[PDB]
Amino acid sequence: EVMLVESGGDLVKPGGSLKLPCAASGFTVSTYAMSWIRQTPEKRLEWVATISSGGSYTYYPDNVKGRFTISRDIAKNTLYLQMSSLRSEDTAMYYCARHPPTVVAGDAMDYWGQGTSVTVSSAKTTPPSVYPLAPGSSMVTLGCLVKGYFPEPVTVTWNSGSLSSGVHTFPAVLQSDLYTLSSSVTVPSSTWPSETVTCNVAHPASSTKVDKKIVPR
Amino acid sequence: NESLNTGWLAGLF
Amino acid sequence: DVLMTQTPLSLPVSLGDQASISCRSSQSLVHSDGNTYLEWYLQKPGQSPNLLIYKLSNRFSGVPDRFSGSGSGTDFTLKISRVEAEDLGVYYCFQGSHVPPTFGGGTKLEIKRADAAPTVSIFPPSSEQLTSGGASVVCFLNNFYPKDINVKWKIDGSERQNGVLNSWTDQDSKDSTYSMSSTLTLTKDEYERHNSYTCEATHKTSTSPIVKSFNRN
Repeated sequence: EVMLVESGGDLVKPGGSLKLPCAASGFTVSTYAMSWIRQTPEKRLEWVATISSGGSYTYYPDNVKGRFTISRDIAKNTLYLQMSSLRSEDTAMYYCARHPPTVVAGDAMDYWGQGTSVTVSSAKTTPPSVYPLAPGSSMVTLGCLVKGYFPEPVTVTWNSGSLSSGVHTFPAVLQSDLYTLSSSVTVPSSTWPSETVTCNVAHPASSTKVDKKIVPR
Repeated sequence: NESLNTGWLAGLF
Repeated sequence: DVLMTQTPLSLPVSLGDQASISCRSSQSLVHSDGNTYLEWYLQKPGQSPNLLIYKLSNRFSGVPDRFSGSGSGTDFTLKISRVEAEDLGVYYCFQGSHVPPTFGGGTKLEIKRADAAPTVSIFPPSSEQLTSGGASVVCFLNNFYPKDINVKWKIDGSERQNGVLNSWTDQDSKDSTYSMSSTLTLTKDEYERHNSYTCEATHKTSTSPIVKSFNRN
């Protein structure tokens, strides 16, 4: 089916630069109007840019105008977003979207890509510290504290993935430009410590991988 | 081929 | 920029019921060509938004049945009869009439389900963390419904707010319960001043709070 795959997201310093591509499969780019739309960490969706179905026109709301450029390459069947002179307010998820003919969906957007994530910040990239959470005293609950990494994202698994029922992983919280999260896991108490539970944490950005056996204090 | 978006999008240009 | 004001950001609704998300615009969204370029989108958890309605009262291809766009001028109503598990997510209204195109802040569609008391787990700091010089006290409050919950920390019988971090999950898409982590973060020294640490939850499932604690020894 129709598929749009954004890529290029990254962490960059304020006043920096970078280019997102968005690759279309399932339809030709050269025959559709296409926009970039962004969603801020706080879930607010705002307009970024648009290119005309015939490719001769472009729009940018005033806050990105003059700093951003939407281009299309009909041969590559790919949409671009050149972003220069970046501001921390630009930190958001960048979705790539198409508009079908007005006869099909009143100029609305029928398909949206999956997003790439951009972070405008000067904060330095930092691997996480990983700590077990075992109880000190029927259904035993455990966890991983993943403290002081940046930038997002971080991936947390249990026994290399074999353990998924009874897992919650809480959104990261940002204090002092470093993130912290925790994951919980539940398991019958009988399987403890018969089965050594390990949380596995990866922080791609810093080439960090840490497995961490939870043992009982 | 610049004729598929009559309606609100046209407004953006 | 036309303000798109939407957001009761919840309505609580049991499966198979009526649901009415409203959206109010800054001014009339009636286009100079006597159209209404008002659109409705649903963002399911971990996804891009999906088009539901375009042009005020027009259901998009494949978009069910029970979805219906009503309204005019400044006030709009998306109206879901029935309400299935699949309808969970955040609904946005959207305006195309006025030249910086704008979104609403979204209404989350909360699914009603039987009340569940939270499962509270409290965890002293890891010894590894203590060696590094910090000490994080973590409290998990898991699989409860409704969303409304009070967490409260107590150190040696004494309430404390400063230095508490909270994280909430979105409604779980499988069992529609909520969960939450709460962290008190302290320096080793700071932590070791006090003996007993408490984490107490107040949820509508109980008239008296749920209490979990421990001592350093």
